[PDB]
Amino acid sequence: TKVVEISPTTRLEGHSKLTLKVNDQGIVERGDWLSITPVRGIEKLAIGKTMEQVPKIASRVCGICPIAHTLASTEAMEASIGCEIPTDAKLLRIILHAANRIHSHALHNILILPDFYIPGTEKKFNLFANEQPARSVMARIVRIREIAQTIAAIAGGEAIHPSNPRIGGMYHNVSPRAKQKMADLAKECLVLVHEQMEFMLDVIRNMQNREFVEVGGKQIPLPKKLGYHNQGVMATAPMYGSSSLDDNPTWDFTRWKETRPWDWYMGEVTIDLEDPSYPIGGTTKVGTKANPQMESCTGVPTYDGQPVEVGPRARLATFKNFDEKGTFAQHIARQMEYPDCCYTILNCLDNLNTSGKVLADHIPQGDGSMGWAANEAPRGSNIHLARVKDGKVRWYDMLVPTTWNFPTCSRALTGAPWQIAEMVVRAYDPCVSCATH
Amino acid sequence: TKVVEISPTTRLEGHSKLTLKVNDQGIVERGDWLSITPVRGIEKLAIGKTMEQVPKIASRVCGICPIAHTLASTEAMEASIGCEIPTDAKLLRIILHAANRIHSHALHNILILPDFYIPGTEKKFNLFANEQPARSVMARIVRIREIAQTIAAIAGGEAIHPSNPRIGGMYHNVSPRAKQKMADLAKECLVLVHEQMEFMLDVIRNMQNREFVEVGGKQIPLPKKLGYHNQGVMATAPMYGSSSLDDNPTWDFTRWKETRPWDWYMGEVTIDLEDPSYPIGGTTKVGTKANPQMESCTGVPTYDGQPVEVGPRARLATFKNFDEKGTFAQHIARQMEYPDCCYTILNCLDNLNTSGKVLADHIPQGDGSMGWAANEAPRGSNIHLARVKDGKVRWYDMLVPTTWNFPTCSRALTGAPWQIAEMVVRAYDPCVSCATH
Amino acid sequence: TNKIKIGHVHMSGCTGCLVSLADNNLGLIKILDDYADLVYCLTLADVRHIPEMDVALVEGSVCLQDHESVEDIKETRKKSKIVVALGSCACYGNITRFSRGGQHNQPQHESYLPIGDLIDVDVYIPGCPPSPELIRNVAVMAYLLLEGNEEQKELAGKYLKPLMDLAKRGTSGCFCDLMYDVINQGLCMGCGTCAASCPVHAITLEFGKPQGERDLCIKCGSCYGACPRSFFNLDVISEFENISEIIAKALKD
Amino acid sequence: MIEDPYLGKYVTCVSARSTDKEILKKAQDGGIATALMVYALEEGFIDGTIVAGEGDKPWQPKPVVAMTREDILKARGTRYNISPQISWLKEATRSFGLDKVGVTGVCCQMQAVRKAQLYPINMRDVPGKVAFTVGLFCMENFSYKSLQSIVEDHANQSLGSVKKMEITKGKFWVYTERGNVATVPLKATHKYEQPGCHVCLDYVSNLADISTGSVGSPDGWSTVFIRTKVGNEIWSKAVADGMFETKPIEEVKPGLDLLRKLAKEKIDKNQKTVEERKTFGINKGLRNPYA
Ligand SMILES: Cc1cc2nc3c(=O)[nH]c(=O)nc-3n(C[C@H](O)[C@H](O)[C@H](O)COP(=O)(O)OP(=O)(O)OC[C@H]3O[C@@H](n4cnc5c(N)ncnc54)[C@H](O)[C@@H]3O)c2cc1C
Ligand code: NFU
Ligand code: NFU
Ligand code: SF4
Ligand code: SF4
Ligand code: SF4
Ligand code: SF4
Ligand SMILES: [Fe+3]
Ligand SMILES: [Fe+3]
Ligand SMILES: [Xe]
Ligand SMILES: [Xe]
Ligand SMILES: [Xe]
Ligand SMILES: [Xe]
Ligand SMILES: [Xe]
Ligand SMILES: [Xe]
Ligand SMILES: [Xe]
Repeated sequence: TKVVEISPTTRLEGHSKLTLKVNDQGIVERGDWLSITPVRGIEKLAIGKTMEQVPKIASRVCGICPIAHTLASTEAMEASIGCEIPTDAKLLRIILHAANRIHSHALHNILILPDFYIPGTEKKFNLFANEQPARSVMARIVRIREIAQTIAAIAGGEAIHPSNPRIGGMYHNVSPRAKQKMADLAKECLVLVHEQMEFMLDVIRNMQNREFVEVGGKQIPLPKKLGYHNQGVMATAPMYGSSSLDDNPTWDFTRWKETRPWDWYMGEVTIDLEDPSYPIGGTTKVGTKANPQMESCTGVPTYDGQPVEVGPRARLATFKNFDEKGTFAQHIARQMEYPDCCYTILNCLDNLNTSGKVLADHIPQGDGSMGWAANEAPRGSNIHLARVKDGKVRWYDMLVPTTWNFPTCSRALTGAPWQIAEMVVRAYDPCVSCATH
Repeated sequence: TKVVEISPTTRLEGHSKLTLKVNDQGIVERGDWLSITPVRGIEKLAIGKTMEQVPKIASRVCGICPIAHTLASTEAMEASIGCEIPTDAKLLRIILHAANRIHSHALHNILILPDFYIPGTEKKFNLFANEQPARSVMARIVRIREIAQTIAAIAGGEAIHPSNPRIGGMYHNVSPRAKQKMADLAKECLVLVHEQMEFMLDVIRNMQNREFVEVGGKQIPLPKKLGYHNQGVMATAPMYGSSSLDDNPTWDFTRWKETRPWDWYMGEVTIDLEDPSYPIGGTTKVGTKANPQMESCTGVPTYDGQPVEVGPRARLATFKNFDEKGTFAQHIARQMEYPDCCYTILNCLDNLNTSGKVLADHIPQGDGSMGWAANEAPRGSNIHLARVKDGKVRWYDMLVPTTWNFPTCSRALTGAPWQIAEMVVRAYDPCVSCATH
Repeated sequence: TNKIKIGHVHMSGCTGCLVSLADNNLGLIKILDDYADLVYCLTLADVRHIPEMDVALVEGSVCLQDHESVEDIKETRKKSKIVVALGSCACYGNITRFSRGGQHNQPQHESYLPIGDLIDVDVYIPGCPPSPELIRNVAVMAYLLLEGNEEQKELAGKYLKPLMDLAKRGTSGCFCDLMYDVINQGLCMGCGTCAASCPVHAITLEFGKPQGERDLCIKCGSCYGACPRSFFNLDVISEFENISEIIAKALKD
Repeated sequence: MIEDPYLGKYVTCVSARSTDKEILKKAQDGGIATALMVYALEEGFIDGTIVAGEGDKPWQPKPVVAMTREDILKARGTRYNISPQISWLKEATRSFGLDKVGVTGVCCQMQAVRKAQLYPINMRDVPGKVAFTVGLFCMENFSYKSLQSIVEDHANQSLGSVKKMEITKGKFWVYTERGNVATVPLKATHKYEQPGCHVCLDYVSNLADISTGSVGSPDGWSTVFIRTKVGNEIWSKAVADGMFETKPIEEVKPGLDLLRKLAKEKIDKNQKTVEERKTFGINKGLRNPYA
């Protein structure tokens, strides 16, 4: 057993690090992936603020997935106070939600491809570079994200930190022209995401057929069960979500308990293995002390007393019984979600009545009852819980998808060459600002 | 094809035997695991007795899991008569239920470790022996079971055959001091079961990486798909259970049909293979006749016309989509249930009101309607069905977890060296007194 | 000429500032192709440590009780010719003004300051989210300021001047900016621009004059920024057609 | 009138404990803070006093204006997290109609009171109606989530079971009602301290009328400083009236030598922290409330 540490991680959102115990062959025996993002404390600063403000602050948790926190937070206030929003507000929120899933998955394509090979070769994708095919692939991705962000701004008021959601519905319905325009963009987008989906699935299939990859000069063997774990999965919807206002909620708050990293992470250790050649700047100097129990910046939520995986594979396993697991399975599941996003948008536009009401006639002020809302954010189940009384937030809690994935990914690190530990991590599409909030 | 028979089995509860047909290499082709425990006939003696007595008799079905039969039987009477019990009685029953799952899983650690290797060596665990590490492991287990049995006696009146449950709730609530004491014990227990859980998971991981094990002198190869079957799983809750009083019961009695061993077990055969060296006393003498269809002491319950697996893997597959199967998967799933037990206890204590009511104000006497209750006992779904009329049991039926597992484990025996057939069996944590009742 | 060297330093931010930049689409790829190298950005590239930079786009604010974070922002000033506070968290604190600690697993992570409170800042790009157009414009103008003829470095230096004046004005942003420095100053003309730019609909105009929902406002500084009576540099803004043509040229294929 | 540079200005210092046995049943130490306010109430030096009463979560303190002997005793025992004692300082002179307000708290809370007396900023009527301050020694404080993490994860105890907490002799001590004891090394707890305690340069509550604490005296006994004329009139009268067992601090172990040493470490450590704020940045520093 030796101790190697990668810090910081790269090609993910936010600031984390990997603290790995390895055997004499350099395979992980027990690795801890933990956040080291400073804790802004959204849930604690929320207390005493108005129910209108708290969702706009929580949105600023993360700029890749602001839709998820705006919606989960707003609908937790609606659930605590017993507010039923109009049908045309729900339709605009679903359009906003699906558009944002398209842009997030596409962004993640940018972050993972540098680890993938142009199929049948030993050249890795470089997207920066003004060469083919990398450059025409970047162009497709850029137009997908652009369509996605435009639809989001139209139905949501803003692509990053949507302004249109409010307690009781939306500020604005959209004009007949706006609806035509979102339809036109989603028609163009459906063709593109099918192309991109097929492209990415082929690249992943080629990776599943490799025996090694190249990391800073060396060949690194590619294990067959790369990134396997036994934690299972948790998901609340294939697309949108669920709240405590529902006749049959698809999440059970009685099965949840958040603990401290204390119960699941490693205690103090000292780094006795180092590699200055790891691209690009090497690992932690030998002799450095590390304590994942105390350096980890997140809490550990559990379901039936155990950490779980959330995200696109969690969703397909829960709702279609998708039966592959691990790193490449996670990549596959995520790409398969591309078309649903655009079919949803088009179905929703078709039912939207641009003359319809978007604000509930009555907004109650709340009596201190607990409500919750789950949003199936691009990376997994995003659950906000709230007690609102007299229009003020008296209690608030956020169980964010990457928070769920931290201890579960850590366990998935067993059996991997420490040089591709980051590849196991990237399959989760991590957002460390989200996880920490 | 030859016929070897192991009788009795050991390191499980109760009296069963294995009747195995093997190929020319000694691999099972078709094995029957069957009960040969005499049938006490609880379900038939129940008829005409009072609804209060029948759960106290049914508890004496099994002394490892008496909580399961007390609760499933009591709640089948409550469901037949339409009695809703007070919230503080439910909380004490859940505390009792989770404590007993802790003691049962720990007991089962004692029974399975003699087949497991101290990791990286060729020494098998001997727990009896006053040597390390076996002895400090036995000490941890002994204190876990002791905590568990103490919590059970406090919330349940008795650790073996709890006295506190009754039709309509409990005889007693507990004092403020009792509640503090259960909290104190569950804090100590959570640390210990995390330690034990990690310890057992490492031992099982080491077993998954072995190619053979040693059985009475010889090397026995360890198949990769050891204990695989295609029967699927059935579970009603991750922790407690479900009854026909529920708005949405999680068990469907329309999908169940119990048949006789006749449809699934082998007919008459004669033992033409023997091994006097099998530890410790050899197998059945050559020339002995056997008839599993007629010697089996249980009925065969089915779900959608087929036997199913129940227990801790059944639960994790149903509720988290846990996606490993077979002997070592079953061991893993069972250990992963340790922490939920203690988190549940602590959550329940926190909501318990020691001044609250434990007896329903009205206990109806019943009109002959059918009710049922499922308890997720340590080994699987325990379902009692009842018709109570004028305070008397007019019809009674028990579908016990090991009863479900008998035909399913039998099928799992294919592809195993007959010398490790017992290891396939022990992964089910069998209770043959339960299965027979 | 050489491309300038640009880095993306991420403090206590949400990565939405980075996303905004990327939402320049092919304009960003044109910039990266012809005018700038991204020497650092943990989100997009594997460079583990802060290299030297001609321009550093710093997003987020600084948590005073995270040692590594105070070090990163000092290191960034040391390693960079131009420091840009990118977005309202970096310029003004924004939602991290509201942080006060007490959350797992670092209850002591309590205090957050905009970067200009710890290091010297040359340019502000205010907004939450900041507009892609502004980030692009500021990046092109930084390149002209460093690799252009004297006619461009003069243009570029006049364009950037109000964004540099904002960095010297202070580190505080709020709806009350419009009261203190506009209405209270005799300067408000009721155009309504502040209402359009506010990202949380905190501003209405009542009888031609701003009305702020101060318990909705997230303290981003956008409204004073966009107000045409905060800064109005007539030398740049009256040449709008020309400066627009130049900018479009610099990105044409 | 001694003038220690680490123990503040004071007349005398003795080691004391209340003679009221009922008060001593749950006092943290010698019962000085409780006994001084009870006696001040019965004698008429105060008509009410702010105390750290029981709150809404276990071991969360809640400030309250106490006006009976019974309400005062409810505040016995040390709570190791923040209790914003001064939030009721002005309200005590309004709706409660008090003429002679008592205040209890740690050192920073005594400073707030003295600042309000000399620079009342929207604190009308407070300067002349503060009548008696009793200050506790305080090395550092914690937030509730910190105290939760220490007690439940590090000590592994249930908060609903804890009868007493004590920092002493390098360890965080938890005592349960059923009789167990658990400890935490103070090195583990250092990440959990409230950051604002790191610039505090006051250990034995220099600005109080009377000061009281644990260090320097045996278990069950308090180290007490009498400082102001108010502190002196009340303490004299109370010893005369039999409210207290005393013992000169010099003839008690560990006594005033240990106390001065821990005070000295606090100021020097925190003074360094105050100094570094000045150069925390590059060409920029952080504010210093003391400049
Ligand atoms: C964070 C904190 C840190 C301390 N650190 C030290 C130390 O390092 N060395 C030392 O010798 N003593 C320290 N003390 C004081 C010591 O623990 C005893 O509380 C003190 O001696 C009073 O004991 P007593 O028997 O006279 O009071 P009691 O009769 O038990 O009365 C308790 C008094 O404490 C007040 N009080 C209790 N908790 C709080 C709180 N969070 N905030 C404000 N007021 C409170 C109450 O108003 C009450 O008057 C500390 C106290 C606190 C709250
Ligand atoms: N998807 C996503 Fe966020 Ni940047 C995470 N984790 C959250 O809800
Ligand atoms: N678990 C268990 Fe028992 Ni001894 C069985 N099978 C029953 O309900
Ligand atoms: S300014 Fe807004 S978009 Fe930029 S890091 Fe701060 S919260 Fe995100
Ligand atoms: S943008 Fe400026 S001048 Fe125009 S209405 Fe708002 S504060 Fe007044
Ligand atoms: S009012 Fe709106 S635009 Fe102005 S500082 Fe507040 S949040 Fe920003
Ligand atoms: S250490 Fe100083 S500032 Fe912190 S609580 Fe104690 S008296 Fe107050
Ligand atoms: Fe959270
Ligand atoms: Fe039966
Ligand atoms: Xe990005
Ligand atoms: Xe990008
Ligand atoms: Xe750039
Ligand atoms: Xe960039
Ligand atoms: Xe500049
Ligand atoms: Xe850019
Ligand atoms: Xe610039």
